[PDB]
Amino acid sequence: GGIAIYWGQNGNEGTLTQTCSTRKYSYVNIAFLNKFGNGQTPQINLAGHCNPAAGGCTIVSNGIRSCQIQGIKVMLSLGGGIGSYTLASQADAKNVADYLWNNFLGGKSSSRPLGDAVLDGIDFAIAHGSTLYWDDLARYLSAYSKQGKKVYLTAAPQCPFPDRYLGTALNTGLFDYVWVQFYNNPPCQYSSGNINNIINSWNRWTTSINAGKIFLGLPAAPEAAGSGYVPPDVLISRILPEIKKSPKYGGVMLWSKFYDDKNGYSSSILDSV
Ligand SMILES: CC(=O)N[C@@H]1[C@@H](O)[C@H](O[C@@H]2O[C@H](CO)[C@@H](O[C@@H]3O[C@H](CO)[C@@H](O[C@@H]4O[C@H](CO)[C@@H](O)[C@H](O)[C@H]4NC(C)=O)[C@H](O)[C@H]3NC(C)=O)[C@H](O)[C@H]2NC(C)=O)[C@@H](CO)O[C@H]1O
Repeated sequence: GGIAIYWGQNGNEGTLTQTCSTRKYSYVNIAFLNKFGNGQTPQINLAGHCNPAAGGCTIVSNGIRSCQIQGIKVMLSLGGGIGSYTLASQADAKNVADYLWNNFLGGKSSSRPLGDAVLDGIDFAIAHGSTLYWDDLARYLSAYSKQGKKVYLTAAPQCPFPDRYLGTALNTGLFDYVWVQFYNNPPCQYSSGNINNIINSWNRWTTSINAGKIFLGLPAAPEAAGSGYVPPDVLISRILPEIKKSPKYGGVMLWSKFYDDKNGYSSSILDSV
């Protein structure tokens, strides 16, 4: 399979162009659009990379196009660990979908946060807030694909199945790629010497929801998460040999680019994914 990487939450992790030119990632999720819904003005946060206000982040279009020409699919990640992002109603879902279309997809806007580049899709990283209307948002976004260009739909649900926020949305069967987060969740993550919980969790995710492919989400380094880190050798010799048996196996997802560099994770596991 391939590796999906999250980019954008640390200005020292390099440009999007450099990130994709490493030839180690097949998918890149731009994190994050952490503010929207309930009447709020949508706002993107790319840490120290750029300031979105006044088109300060429109330069990212160069990276987006550079990645795409390399066959890499780039999605705008909604949510994240921090943010007042939410959906107050089904109408709110429609408004946000149209916003995303005109500002990040095939629509039109005089203030597209990341430039004129057309992202490949939208990533759902909803970890808190509203538990409703996310399935509506998925449906509305998906409906836009009928205009000519496919709007990819991906999701980063917590490993505890089913996911409290993305369960209904994933039940629609509209998602192409689902990278489950097997960390920051003791019941379904790796523990020194024990891979039972993560494997048992993987079996539940691959034998339920209907999506294109399912990925194994992990922290790129011990510092990347509070818990759940899996040493490269363990992943390679114990975990990958098992999860890769599933026909739905898509590969591995990593948080994040910054921590991948400091730990050299993808460089160690790439070929085994
Ligand atoms: C898919 C998913 O849900 N992923 C989870 C991760 O989100 C989570 O990692 C933590 O994510 C939050 C954002 O959600 C991130 O917060 C960011 O922190 C940086 C560093 O302090 C801030 O960057 C600074 O921004 C200011 C302006 O706002 C700049 O002036 C300054 O230069 C920036 N500094 C740097 C170093 O660039 C961001 O502003 C802030 N983002 C937001 C939206 O507020 C945390 O840092 C992430 N923590 C880690 C360890 O990466 C992860 C945690 O394990 O869990 C995933 O599931």
